[PDB]
Amino acid sequence: EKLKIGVVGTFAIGCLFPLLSDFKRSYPHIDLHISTHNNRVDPAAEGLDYTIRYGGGAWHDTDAQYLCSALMSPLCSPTLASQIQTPADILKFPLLRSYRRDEWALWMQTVGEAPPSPTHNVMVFDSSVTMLEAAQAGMGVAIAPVRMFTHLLSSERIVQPFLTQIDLGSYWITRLQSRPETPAMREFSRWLTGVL
Amino acid sequence: QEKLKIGVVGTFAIGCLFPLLSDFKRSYPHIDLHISTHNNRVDPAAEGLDYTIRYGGGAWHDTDAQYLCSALMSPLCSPTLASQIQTPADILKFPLLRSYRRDEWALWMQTVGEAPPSPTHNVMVFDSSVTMLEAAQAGMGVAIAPVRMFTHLLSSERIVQPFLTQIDLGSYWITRLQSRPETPAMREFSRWLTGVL
Repeated sequence: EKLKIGVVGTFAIGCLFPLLSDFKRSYPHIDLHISTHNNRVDPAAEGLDYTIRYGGGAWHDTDAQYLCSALMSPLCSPTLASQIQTPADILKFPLLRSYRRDEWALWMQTVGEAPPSPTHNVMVFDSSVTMLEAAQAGMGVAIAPVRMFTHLLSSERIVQPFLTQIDLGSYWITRLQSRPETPAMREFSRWLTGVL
Repeated sequence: QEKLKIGVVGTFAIGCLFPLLSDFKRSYPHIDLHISTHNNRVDPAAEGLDYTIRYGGGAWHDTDAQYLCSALMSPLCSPTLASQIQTPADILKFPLLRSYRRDEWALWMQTVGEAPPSPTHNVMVFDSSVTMLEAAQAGMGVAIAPVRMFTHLLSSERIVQPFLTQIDLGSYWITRLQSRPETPAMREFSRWLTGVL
């Protein structure tokens, strides 16, 4: 039984991979082919059964099932965190963002500050995993889904300076419309939505 | 005042470029550098990039590619799996982590004089060596990746290189579309970078 799943790398690392030994013992008859992507994925061209991705749940020709929330907050190194006492202090440093719209402007507005200047030093990332590597090394303040990075928080490599969160999308497991479903697919789906 | 947009494959960004970035900013305060990362599949024309830093053989369609540095690849794994690996064949006690590119474990095993891995061997595919190496730190399997790009993980002992044997399946290049003008800010950057490397 062959199940091929493309997984946004953040989710693979922060959520799924720790859980795959559970899906091993509980369904030892399914041969899981896992590939990662940077949330830009052509499931048809890649021959994926399922796709795990980040966003709002509205993809053309695609049936999406919600998996879990992806609430974002500033994350930074302990070195930078020690110089950050209020949200405006974040603007002492470069901002790290994704290719998606509005992340820093929405977060700043949400906690009652003005958006950053349009010419603030920013670096754009295709993957939150790379973003948080940059942040660990002090390249700037990241904004990403806190729940995918608890291994850095608990190990103290990253700090979350503020409680406020924003919600610019969630994690979805999705299937192309024209894509036949299967029993291994249902069993994974069921198992994963289950644990979350 | 002079603007420069560069897209960088993530591995290179983390393992090489970003640690040097402060030096470029100091030295060339008059250049406004806009950095983005990619996972080595990138459309420079669509993203409006001046330069693309990427991994490969140096020959992309209608592209001028300058050599940056070598990217010799060797198995990398957590300290825990390393403790169970004394010979290359021990690697196959564990799942293999690979990229979308062809033949990395086939070539490396050939090179150390071992048989190819089973075609049914447990393998996970990664779009990024950064993501690959996160997975290896967590013991998902054994990575193979450009060793010189993970000096931070090696020296901090989060990752181990059990064997010195290393293979060339491409290098890092800084590339420019032939149709893209080269500006003064571009010349200064690629000269600064090829220099520091």
